[PDB]
Amino acid sequence: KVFGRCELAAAMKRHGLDNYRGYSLGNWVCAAKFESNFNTQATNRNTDGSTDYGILQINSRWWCNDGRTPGSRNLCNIPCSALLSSDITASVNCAKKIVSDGNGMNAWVAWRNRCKGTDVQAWIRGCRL
Ligand SMILES: [Cl-]
Ligand code: NA
Repeated sequence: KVFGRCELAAAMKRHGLDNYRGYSLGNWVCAAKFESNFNTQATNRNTDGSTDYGILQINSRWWCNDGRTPGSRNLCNIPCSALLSSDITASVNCAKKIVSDGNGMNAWVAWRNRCKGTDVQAWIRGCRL
């Protein structure tokens, strides 16, 4: 599913991400934009052999099981394919664990390089939330 910007903002708000660990909604929308282009089916292979899955590009090195990432963890206790659903519940719940790990949203390289320090409120401008 390719979400609209405001549609995804509404879903992320409903699932409790607005100001989760102090990150406003705009941070999450900005992150999804530059990770996945708001596409739940997005997958990308990392150099280390792991893969990133879904709207927030969650990595099989640590968070999910995709059956092909040796010596990795599954800290969200889910198959990576759950992260490609039209329903973002699994992505959001796993994201909450990630952002709680100690590094906050720096875990998402696209967030650190493209969203951090910017006017992220722009990502939810116009949206009925
Ligand atoms: Cl933090
Ligand atoms: Na894994």
